[PDB]
Amino acid sequence: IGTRLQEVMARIHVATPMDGTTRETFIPEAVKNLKKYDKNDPNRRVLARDIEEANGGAGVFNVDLRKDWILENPEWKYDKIPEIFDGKNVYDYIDPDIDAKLQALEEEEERLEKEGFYDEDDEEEEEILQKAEYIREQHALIRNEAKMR
Amino acid sequence: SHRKYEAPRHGSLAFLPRKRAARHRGRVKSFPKDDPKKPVHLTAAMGYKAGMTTIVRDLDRPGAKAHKKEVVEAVTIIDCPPMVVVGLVGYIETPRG
Amino acid sequence: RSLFEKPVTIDTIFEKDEMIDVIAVTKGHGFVGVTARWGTKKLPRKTHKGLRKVACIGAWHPSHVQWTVARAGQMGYHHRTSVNHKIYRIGKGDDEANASTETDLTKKKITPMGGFVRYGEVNNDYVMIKGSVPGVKKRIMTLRKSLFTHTSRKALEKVELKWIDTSSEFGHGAFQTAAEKKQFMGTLKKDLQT
Amino acid sequence: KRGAPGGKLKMTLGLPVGAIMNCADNSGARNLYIIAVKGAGARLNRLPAGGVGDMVMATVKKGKPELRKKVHPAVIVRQAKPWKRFDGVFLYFEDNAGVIVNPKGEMKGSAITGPVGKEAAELWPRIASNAGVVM
Amino acid sequence: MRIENCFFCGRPAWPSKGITFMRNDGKAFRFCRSKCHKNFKMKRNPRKLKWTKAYRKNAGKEMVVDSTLQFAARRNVPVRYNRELWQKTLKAMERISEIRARRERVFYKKRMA
Amino acid sequence: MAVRAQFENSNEVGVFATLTNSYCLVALGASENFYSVFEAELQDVIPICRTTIAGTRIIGRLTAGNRKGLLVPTTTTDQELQHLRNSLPDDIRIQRIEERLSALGNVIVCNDHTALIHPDLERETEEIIADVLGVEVFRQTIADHVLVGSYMALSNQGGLVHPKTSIQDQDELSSLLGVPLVAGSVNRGSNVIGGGMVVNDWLAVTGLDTTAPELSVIESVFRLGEGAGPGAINTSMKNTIVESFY
Amino acid sequence: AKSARASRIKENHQRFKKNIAGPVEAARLERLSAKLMAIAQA
Amino acid sequence: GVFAKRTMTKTRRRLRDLDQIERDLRSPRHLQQYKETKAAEDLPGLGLYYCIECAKWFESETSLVGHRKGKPHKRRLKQLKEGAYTHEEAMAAIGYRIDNG
Ligand SMILES: [Zn+2]
Ligand SMILES: [Zn+2]
Repeated sequence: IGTRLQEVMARIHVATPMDGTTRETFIPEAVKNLKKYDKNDPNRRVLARDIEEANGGAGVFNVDLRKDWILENPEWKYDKIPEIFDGKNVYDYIDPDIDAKLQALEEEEERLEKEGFYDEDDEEEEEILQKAEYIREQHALIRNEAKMR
Repeated sequence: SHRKYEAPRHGSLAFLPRKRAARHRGRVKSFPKDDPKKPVHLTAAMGYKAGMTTIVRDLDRPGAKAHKKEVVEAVTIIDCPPMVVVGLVGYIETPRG
Repeated sequence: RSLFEKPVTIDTIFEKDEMIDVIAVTKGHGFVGVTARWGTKKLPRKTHKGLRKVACIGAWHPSHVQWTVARAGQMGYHHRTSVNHKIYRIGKGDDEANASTETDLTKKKITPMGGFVRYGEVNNDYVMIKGSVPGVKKRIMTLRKSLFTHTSRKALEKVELKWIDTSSEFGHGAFQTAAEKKQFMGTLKKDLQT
Repeated sequence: KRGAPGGKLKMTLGLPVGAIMNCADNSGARNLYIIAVKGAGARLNRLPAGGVGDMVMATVKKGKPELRKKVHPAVIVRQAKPWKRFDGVFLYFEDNAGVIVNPKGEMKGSAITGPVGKEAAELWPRIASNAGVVM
Repeated sequence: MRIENCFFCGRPAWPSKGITFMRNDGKAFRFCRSKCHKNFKMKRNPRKLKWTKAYRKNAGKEMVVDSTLQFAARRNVPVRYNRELWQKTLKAMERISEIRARRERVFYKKRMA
Repeated sequence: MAVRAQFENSNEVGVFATLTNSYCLVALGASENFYSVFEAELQDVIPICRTTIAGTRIIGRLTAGNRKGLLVPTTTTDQELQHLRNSLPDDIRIQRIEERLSALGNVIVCNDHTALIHPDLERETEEIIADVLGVEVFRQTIADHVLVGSYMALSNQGGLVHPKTSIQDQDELSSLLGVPLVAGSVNRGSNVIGGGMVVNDWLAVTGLDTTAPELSVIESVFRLGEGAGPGAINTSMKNTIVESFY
Repeated sequence: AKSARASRIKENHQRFKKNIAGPVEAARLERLSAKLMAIAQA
Repeated sequence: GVFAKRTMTKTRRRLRDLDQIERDLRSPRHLQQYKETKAAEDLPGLGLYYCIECAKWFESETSLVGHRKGKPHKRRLKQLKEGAYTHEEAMAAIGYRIDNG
């Protein structure tokens, strides 16, 4: 068998699983109930290209990306979603279980406040520190005199 | 004899002479053409250039590559305290202008 | 006559998303040779009598130097009218968050950290213009309505800002606000010293 | 149709005529020597130059001897000169590299080593189909 | 948009700031400034340069274990948008910032006892 | 149900689209024609999301998924991730992965039951694939190409591979996947199957240059339309295939 | 290429000015004139 | 002494990074890809004498052994013992983490 014939046998060969089994398919039920789209049909489904043509054509029509959002409340579909707050990313802090963690943080905070974690705290020491500062100033003046001389 | 390789001239002759401007404040050479059917409005204002900064814009330009995307652009900030109106000048048309 | 002795704010003359014209005198450069004044090609290295020049200002009749030949002289400080500049924002001076957007909720003003370099602080109403304009800092700028009806979609576009930079322009500023700088920095020695 | 692709935003061109760049494919060539850039205009004394996503005409200096005697179209996929994208990001790669194609943009080789730029991937769908990493 | 962080020094990297190096193994390196970029190109270790967050974390001068640092993360599993969740998240970030500032001041005083 | 289409006069449909049994993702363009092709075929049975990934339009090669999940690369922004999450229903799990080989549509090909991956993908990425997509994962190469998602198109019904795949390789891969496999081409002799077409259990969209014999091969192997089966390839259409591709 | 001074380009721009940009500029002018009239009558 | 020190920081003079060398030491596949990006006939000693830690080719086995006694090799060993700087260390330095569910 030549090379060209071998490639065409490879093209007509149909590989099958050796066990004879088949995988389960997942075709939704509305597919068979769908009516085929026909351009000549007066009752066809209105398409996004038809809407674009009705609203200025390509390069003028501005598509609404939030129209097909599925939210719990449809009144939220056109919100301005916050992203930056005081030098922080809001999306970095988005967490579905945020209330429990915030409550745990507040419980830890009041526990630390009871334990005195934030609690904040001698004239002889002040006098000896002032005298040491005076001595350092005198030493600096002596060194400046030596540098001048 | 002719120049062997063509090249356009350096600079535009439309901006001659390249001398210092006769005044520090810019001069409005032409105002918009007046339509009396429009309501009364002012055609100009003054400000002071303060500097430049950067913005991020959410672009809505259909047909462009950056459509529905964020673009970083340079901008100029002009400090604009309100003007005070203190006068009124009347102009007539003559065969000398 | 009704407007006599009265203050007119910038937003009663211009509006956000409008394209305007900017008139100003450009940055001065003093006396400048032909290479930087006109963009001519440099002559080869160690050309006798100089290389930042034009080799032949005249090779042909008339027995004169023509007005179209590049010559050294004053560069900059020229009157310029530049057109079609989009207004991105008209911020109000009484707004303490006039550099805030809908997606950036930081309450901040337009002035960068440490102030505008060689200008100061913007405490009044301000106009944000896309791009650059002919003036320099401190210079009086004249904003004018466009003389003709626009023909571009860019004049029709509405601007949606997400963020305005307010970091220092006196260096590589990485902080939009002083609170952000302190939060990243942490406690300093002088903080306990105070 | 000539080799210059449409819808390409302005970028810093890092590779003029005379540059030798790596070959990022497995066609057999090791390097590509740029002799012309598709879509280059006319200006006195100006070297034609291309950036990432541009089609150039190249000769092979190192590689299989069968590729040495021809001028191949190639697409620059990586450059080391920093350039800016529309999101404000200035960026660069650690080498200059391209892949040999035909005038229709289809690749001569079958695999790409290393990443490719977003510009090259978006302008050439076969390169996008043969890229493992897009940066 | 979002605030990145510098690979070398850890500072906030806002848009159009710094430069990104694309390495041929497929790794991107974002730098906030040319200082960090040039130190990287000179192959200086950030862990040894004392002005970087890498050095400070290695030396133990940054608050590392703390409950307030567990709230910010790179979320690779997205959450459906909810207005109330976003508003209470904003309130949470404000409260967390205040608590973190207080605990950081306590940490610094413990260092300088 | 195989439909010819173009995205801005390009025949590489799988470059610009990702089609599963539960959703469709299409690149955002300057017009609505490419979206309208998918909308005319799928009339709101599954959602179609206009998507951008990493600021690029090559979303079919940047993304990978099936009816259970969607995997997006690490350079996907938070806003693109949020748009995808808001567009798809909660039955579909979306995850952004930190895989070094970020062209997920090139390095992963999957039906609802199994996934073939690039052999150099990380073990963490393999575990995330097996979790989010809910499939068995195997490291394979098609015709010595490591980019399995760009050199193979896969459904639950069957699969179409690189035309230079050996018969023993087809048999081994068909036993591994559990579906019938055929070596064939799209787009007038192109071997980039995944870049050339998208497919699910009841629809295929190929490029406009796909010839009538290879369109018949695609319909047979993916069981699209009434009376479509892979046995027609070596029984009814054998003369047509031998005449066309000799 | 058709020049910026071409008759067809001028006619295209005149149609654009009359039908598209004109109403937008007119509505903006109405708003601005109302604000400045309020200042003038205050 | 560094050859042509003026242009040492150019991208066309770049050398292999320490984290890449760490991955080369941990995984032979990574090293194999890096060596595949080169040509064996153009390498010193036909590529037979290679120091992974310094990412360097040598003309002979005696040259490689003699290089191991020098301080540049010992500096590379000390740097590898200290550990290369990575994106994980960069994230941990600011206390940022990755949430994968
Ligand atoms: Zn830095
Ligand atoms: Zn060594």
